[PDB]
Amino acid sequence: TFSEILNRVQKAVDDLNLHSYSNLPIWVNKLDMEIERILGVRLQAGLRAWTQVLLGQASHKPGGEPKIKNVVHELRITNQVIYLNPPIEECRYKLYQEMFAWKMVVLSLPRIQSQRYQVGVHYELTEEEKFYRNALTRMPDGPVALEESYSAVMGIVSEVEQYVKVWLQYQCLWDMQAENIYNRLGEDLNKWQALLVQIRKARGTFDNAETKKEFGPVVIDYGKVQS
Amino acid sequence: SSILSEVSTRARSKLPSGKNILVFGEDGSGKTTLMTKLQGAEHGKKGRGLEYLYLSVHDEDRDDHTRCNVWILDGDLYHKGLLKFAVSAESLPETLVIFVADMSRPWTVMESLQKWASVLREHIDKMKIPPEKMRELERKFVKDFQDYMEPLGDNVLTHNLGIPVLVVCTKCDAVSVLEKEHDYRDEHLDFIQSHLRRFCLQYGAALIYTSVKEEKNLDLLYKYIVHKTYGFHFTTPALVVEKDAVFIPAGWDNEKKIAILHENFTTVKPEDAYEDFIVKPPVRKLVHDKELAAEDEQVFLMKQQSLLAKQ
Repeated sequence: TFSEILNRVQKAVDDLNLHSYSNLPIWVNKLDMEIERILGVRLQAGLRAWTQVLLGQASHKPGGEPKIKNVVHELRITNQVIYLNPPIEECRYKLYQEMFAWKMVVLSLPRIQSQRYQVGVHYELTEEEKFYRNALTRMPDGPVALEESYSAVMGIVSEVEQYVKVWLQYQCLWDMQAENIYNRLGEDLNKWQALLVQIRKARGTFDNAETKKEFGPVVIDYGKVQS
Repeated sequence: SSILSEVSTRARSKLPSGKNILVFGEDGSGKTTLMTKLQGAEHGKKGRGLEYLYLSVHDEDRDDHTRCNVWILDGDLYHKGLLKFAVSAESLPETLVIFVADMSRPWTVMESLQKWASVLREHIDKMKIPPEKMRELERKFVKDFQDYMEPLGDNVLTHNLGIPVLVVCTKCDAVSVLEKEHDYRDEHLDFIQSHLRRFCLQYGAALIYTSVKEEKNLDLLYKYIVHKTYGFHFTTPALVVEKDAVFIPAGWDNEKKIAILHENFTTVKPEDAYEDFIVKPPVRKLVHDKELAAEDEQVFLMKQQSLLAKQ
């Protein structure tokens, strides 16, 4: 839709150029700056909506309709070690691309330009002008939106890695000498009387009908390890 | 509770991870191209602001798989606050930072480089690292610098942030073209190499030329990067012999090894300002045509009032 609106505007501008009116390029430039501010505000709204959708608290709503593909991860048990089929770093990388996606859809727009007949700039159109890559600096709210966006990801990944961390702690069940525990807690309250209690609580994140823990667009699936 | 002790103490063999390798460079310096080609893909996608590349390091000698975090930063200063996402004091002790001086534009190197010198510096203090840890990291890096074997001085590490630092300069092949197209003197190459060596010395940095087009030192880049962030075995000597591609290990550089480079150029003394020696690239795009404003009715009418009155 942005593409069709802009190219229609470009056709109308070319039609203006068909006739002879003075100071056309400067008028085109002022129009471009106005477009820049308007689209920057729209970009800020869209980024805000993207942050809301990612963070989970979320016909021409300014933000739009963000949609992030579910990033699937698996706890692989092969080689008697808890693997991440996509490594935890993936859980961030993919999100970034998604976030990147939600920008190009509004950032890769062709810039309205008078060069259609103003061939006086006989030079290959530079990328940072031909594609209108200045929107982020036209933030109505300042860079705060970006500060928010990454923050969400920074949260979403970080703590969910913590979740993964909890799962990884179970590694000991295959490589751990019970003699160590016995010596450490020989003759406790009676024998352990404490860790035999916290183990029951440790049965959390586990022994539940849930098979894959969803969290926003990141789903960590403990399917292979469940049994 | 008791578990998180008992289970945790049962630790097995492993390899250190969670390293945040950082990249700052002047925008459009092909930094993404370098980082991707180093990672293995020819080139990912660009964008704005921070980007993430999980660099996959495999040690065949121990046969293990680990991932470091290439955190490539956009060059626009307005995107500097998001650098607070890049480095945290939890991540700081193990962060390795590099610059990408696109040698196809020497005119902007030191400026851009010095821009680094400001930005990171501010960010490393705006986070209020306690002086004890900053000092201990600083001295640890100093000792690591001093014990090079394939030093001391007045300006050695005279201003450094105590974390390993490189200066990788890409598009090395371009030096050929700008040599012929710009009549760029070889003495200019020696001068910029000397000035960069001085900078990397005062920051205790290891400089490496590279050219993705010539896939030159890319293996060497990977080798050094792993050797620094992890501590793998290193064996490549101080490749400084030819000016086409030079590798300076962090510690190899000596002020006398810079004096010898001083000797071979005798056109203009190195002490002069950087931009003075190098030739500025003139702007090509023409200024847009001046506004053809039309005299409005009011002052035109008073002028005509004068014209009639004179009659």
